[PDB]
Amino acid sequence: DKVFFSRLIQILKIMVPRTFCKETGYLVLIAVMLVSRTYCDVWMIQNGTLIESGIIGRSRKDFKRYLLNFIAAMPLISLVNNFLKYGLNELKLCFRVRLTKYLYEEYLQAFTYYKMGNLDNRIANPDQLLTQDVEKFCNSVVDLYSNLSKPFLDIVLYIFKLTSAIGAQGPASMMAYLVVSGLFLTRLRRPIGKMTITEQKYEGEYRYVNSRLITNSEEIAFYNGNKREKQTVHSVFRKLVEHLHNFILFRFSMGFIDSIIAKYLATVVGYLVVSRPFLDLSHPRHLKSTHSELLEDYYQSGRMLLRMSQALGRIVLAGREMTRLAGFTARITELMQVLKDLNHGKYPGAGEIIIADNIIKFDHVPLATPNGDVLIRDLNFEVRSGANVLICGPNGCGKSSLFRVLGELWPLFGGRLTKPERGKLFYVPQRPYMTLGTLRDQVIYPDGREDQKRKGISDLVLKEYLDNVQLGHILEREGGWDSVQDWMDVLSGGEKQRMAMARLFYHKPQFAILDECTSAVSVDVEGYIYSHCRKVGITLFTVSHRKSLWKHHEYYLHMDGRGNYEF
Amino acid sequence: DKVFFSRLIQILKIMVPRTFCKETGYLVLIAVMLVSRTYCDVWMIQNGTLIESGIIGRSRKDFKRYLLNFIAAMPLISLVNNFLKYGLNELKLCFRVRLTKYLYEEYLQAFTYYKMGNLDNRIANPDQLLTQDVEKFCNSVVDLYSNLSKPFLDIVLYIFKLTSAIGAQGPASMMAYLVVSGLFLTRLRRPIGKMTITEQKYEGEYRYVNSRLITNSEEIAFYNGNKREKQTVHSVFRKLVEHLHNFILFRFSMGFIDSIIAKYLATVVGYLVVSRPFLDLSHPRHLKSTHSELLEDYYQSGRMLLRMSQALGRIVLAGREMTRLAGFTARITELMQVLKDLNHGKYPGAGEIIIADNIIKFDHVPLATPNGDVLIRDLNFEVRSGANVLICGPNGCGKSSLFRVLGELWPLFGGRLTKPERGKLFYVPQRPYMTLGTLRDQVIYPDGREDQKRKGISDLVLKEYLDNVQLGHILEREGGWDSVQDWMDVLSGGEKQRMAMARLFYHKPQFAILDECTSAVSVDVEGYIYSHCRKVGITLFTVSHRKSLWKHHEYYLHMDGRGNYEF
Ligand SMILES: CC(C)CCC[C@@H](C)CCC[C@@H](C)CCC[C@@H](C)CC(=O)SCCNC(=O)CCNC(=O)[C@H](O)C(C)(C)COP(=O)(O)OP(=O)(O)OC[C@H]1O[C@@H](n2cnc3c(N)ncnc32)[C@@H](O)[C@H]1OP(=O)(O)O
Ligand SMILES: CC(C)CCC[C@@H](C)CCC[C@@H](C)CCC[C@@H](C)CC(=O)SCCNC(=O)CCNC(=O)[C@H](O)C(C)(C)COP(=O)(O)OP(=O)(O)OC[C@H]1O[C@@H](n2cnc3c(N)ncnc32)[C@@H](O)[C@H]1OP(=O)(O)O
Repeated sequence: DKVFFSRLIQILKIMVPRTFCKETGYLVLIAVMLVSRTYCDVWMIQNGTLIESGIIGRSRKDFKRYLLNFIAAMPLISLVNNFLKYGLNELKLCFRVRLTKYLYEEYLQAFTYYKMGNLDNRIANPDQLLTQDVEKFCNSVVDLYSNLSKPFLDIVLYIFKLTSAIGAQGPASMMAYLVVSGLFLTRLRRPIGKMTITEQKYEGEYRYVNSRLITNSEEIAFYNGNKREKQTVHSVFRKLVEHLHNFILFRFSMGFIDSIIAKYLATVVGYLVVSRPFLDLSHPRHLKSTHSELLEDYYQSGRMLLRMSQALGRIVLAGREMTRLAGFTARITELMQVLKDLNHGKYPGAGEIIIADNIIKFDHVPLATPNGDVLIRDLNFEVRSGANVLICGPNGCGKSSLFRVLGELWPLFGGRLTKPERGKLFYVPQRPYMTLGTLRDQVIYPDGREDQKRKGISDLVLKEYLDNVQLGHILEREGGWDSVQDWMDVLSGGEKQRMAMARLFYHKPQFAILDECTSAVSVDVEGYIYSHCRKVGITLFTVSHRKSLWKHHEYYLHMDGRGNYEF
Repeated sequence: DKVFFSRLIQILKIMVPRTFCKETGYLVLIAVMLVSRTYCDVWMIQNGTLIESGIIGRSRKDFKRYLLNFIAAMPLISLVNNFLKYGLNELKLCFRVRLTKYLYEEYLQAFTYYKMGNLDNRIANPDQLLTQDVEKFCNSVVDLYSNLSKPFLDIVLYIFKLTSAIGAQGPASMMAYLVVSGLFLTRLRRPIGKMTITEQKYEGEYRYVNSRLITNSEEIAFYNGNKREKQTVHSVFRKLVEHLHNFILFRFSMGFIDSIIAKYLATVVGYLVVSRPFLDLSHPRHLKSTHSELLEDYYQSGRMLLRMSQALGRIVLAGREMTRLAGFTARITELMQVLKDLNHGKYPGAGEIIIADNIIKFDHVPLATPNGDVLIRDLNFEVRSGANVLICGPNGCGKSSLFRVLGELWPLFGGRLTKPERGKLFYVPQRPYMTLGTLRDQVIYPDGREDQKRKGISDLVLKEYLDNVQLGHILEREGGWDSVQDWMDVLSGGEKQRMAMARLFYHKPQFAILDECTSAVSVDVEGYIYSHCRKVGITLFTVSHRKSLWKHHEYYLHMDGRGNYEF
């Protein structure tokens, strides 16, 4: 994985912006507590064998002297190991916040929550990539920082310490054995992941014959069915997935061999290397004039060799985890590339859109879907603020395609388009959109709260806007202007359309779409809404099947879904 | 959980039927290798400290004497340790097979795969209750057998051995400290699972505001959208789920306290109790007149106290796992009771069904849906073998209720019914049912090839049956009478209906239902099928919307869907 490091650097520069920040501060703090954690671990090794030497030296003075050193130093030892884990966890959180604040300026920039989900197919689940995969990526880049550099400082320190303690060949025949036996064991157990997938395949298709029996049992039951679908499930279970007995038999024999040359013969090698200074009376540098320092020197060397040996089991596992980290940075870099692709207008684009006021002419503009299939050839019409348009047709596949192009939600396949910008086009579907929040932020949704007051507005004006739609009892009944509850369930039917009309009245757009929305609204207040929009100047694009709504539309556009149209 | 043991006993008698079987044999073998594993663990404790005493006694004779004992005994130690794991795994598999061969005799008895699915509501997913929860239950009843009795034999053995080695108060002040400090730690860390759910709630609703943004982005993008839905997700993240920082701060302080009184102060207590025979120079029974055998006695007592202390951490965890085992035996006993309930008929039954030949009369019998509704007040008609019946109506909700009652798939809501038993009623839906297996078994499905010969039939006759349906080229195209690949994909169209008609011809039932099946079959083939059925005498209950198919039905039944019928 050569490009994995190159891709990981780009993400790292996002999560470590400058050289003076808390993330840089935590990185130094963890590195300081990684070094000081190894010293505390060695100090326990040296002090621990001095409590034990004083116990069996039968001196109460030596036992008290070295037990009190342990008691005095354990508040500091516990501080080091536990403030290192605090620094790791805080770095995981700081990394996640740094990435999220970068993956959400690109995501929610112009229309990218929409284009990346319902206009391209690069990412199947956008949501799972911005909340779930971001958390696991950050939890693995500092996990690899710790799990790789923690059992590496002591590897260097124990090799440096076991040398000049059991000789240079001491922690080298242990390295040779742990590596040679590790490679041989891994090669020997090759058919473990080979028959793990076979078990998973047999498990996966044992649930299939069960699910196929249930979601299809209607026909199996009329004619008897059982005793034939019973032997189908039985054969998949009794015959197919009972290699577990062959899998269990292999794991027993493999376990019998890997528990000898990696668990008991590894210690036999450990005894041999450590015992060289002791079973050699002509050893000048080390023990030659020692009486009970032989005891402390052995268990210091014996405990160091055990920690040096078991640090490889954690540096090997850390390298294995790097493959998972390589998988995560692939999806993050894929998501980052996709977000940067759509932010420039990529996923088409030949046509030009020029922002104009009260001009919506579609002069020589096709109606191609984002794939490219043109369904309307020669759209050419203009309407002005003051004349309504009724859209007619059997709603096949083109009714909900002119609006998407109109709102710039879909690409323009050539031609010149004039229309107001995003803030003036309004679309009201059959079920209106209710916002997660209070009752006040359902009338003023696309506007915020702080910038709502600067428009010279008041809650009384919000009430009278909401009163014009024949809805004044909900405000008092629900709990007030700041009552927070789910408005998709606590509201059902006409009141949603009434609140949508109230929002439209409050915002006062230039053009509005009423696609099969006014279906549970009284006809008198419907005419009132039409008159209000006409007198204030809210042009409406009415889509309806009711024949009585044909008196407030100066123009009329019809789509057949076959290729032609009349205006 | 008093009844949990009572329920677990009933399941155990299923998986341990008699006192002479493999499960009894494995249970004794595991118990034998559980006792002999503790002896091998103690023998390593005693032998291990004799290699170390020989090393630092600087005698090569003692090092070789006790290293060769370790080398000679390590094939047997590994054999004992890995034959226990083999016995556990084999018991897990033998338990799963014993339960499955009991949960599938009750499941596939008469219509219970069908009744439990869409006639009861006790189990929502019966599929993941006979393959997935059965495996995890058996994997936990013997995991509890090992994980509870393994760190209990050594608990008794180490207490018996540490006593008379460091005195009776030795492994009692350690029991007192571990139990008392364990309770204090658990009580102190009460607000860990209390704020774990708060994090999960905040995590779960951070994914909600993301998913609600995606599955609803169509209307959001038509407004300006962002800067209002951007601050909704931001507030759920930046404000709400940063209790992690308060969760991280608590875990640092809580960890700082539990790493002192349970990790470093536990050893300080361990030093104090073990050291009593040594610093007491007047200890008469123990090492009063000994050489430096205090070395071997200390580390034998020191290693035993560490294994005795750490055997409690596994007996505590074993008890915690019992709660999960209590959950599993609830679903297994719930499934077992539902299986036994339906085998007699429960979920109704007022009417009586008496088997007969060629008569399907419905004198004074309603067609009630097995819920609290009735769609036909009283059906009353009879047909004779040889007279086809056409069923009319726009198949709303009553057409697919006469057939279910006819096949005994639904209960009889009073009245007297005469009809042939399960093997003679036939129902062919719009898409026929194809069976996992060869091409031969798609013609003879509810029969087996083993019982296919007892009818005096041959593959030539099967081909002849396949010839009458105007479909004979598929046999030699797919690979013969043994082509295995699934037939819901290779066949797409009228071939499935042709094979269903071939199966109908082969089985020669008394009555058959042709509910909207013949929709991709040429009219000549329809006439041939009807003529062949009339000649042989297979009465047909035809459901069709074609007016031309009205000349070969002596009778005619009409379900208007209002509550009455026309026969
Ligand atoms: C500073 C400079 C001067 C020099 C700097 C140079 C440095 C940086 C070099 C850096 C090298 C690294 C970076 C290179 C890595 C490349 C490699 C990763 C790639 C592969 O392709 S490689 C694939 C498999 N590679 C394995 O590496 C798995 C095996 N990894 C294991 O870690 C063990 O195999 C296991 C833990 C499973 C062993 O089993 P454990 O029992 O679990 O550990 P152990 O058996 O090895 O112990 C050892 C022994 O110490 C002795 N000992 C203990 N206590 C004693 C006592 N009281 N008295 C006397 N002796 C004692 C024994 O008695 C015995 O102790 P026990 O542990 O058995 O009790
Ligand atoms: C046979 C008859 C005569 C009598 C039969 C009677 C029997 C059956 C009675 C049966 C009792 C049972 C059934 C009742 C259970 C009821 C209970 C479950 C209900 C609760 O409501 S209870 C809720 C929490 N209950 C805990 O129980 C958690 C804490 N459970 C732990 O298990 C550990 O706490 C942990 C694993 C965290 C170990 O803690 P750790 O600190 O991580 O290890 P450790 O330190 O404790 O080991 C101990 C020390 O031995 C000394 N020792 C070691 N090496 C030495 C050396 N070389 N020299 C000298 N001394 C040494 C130390 O120095 C040191 O070990 P080292 O740290 O030195 O290595």
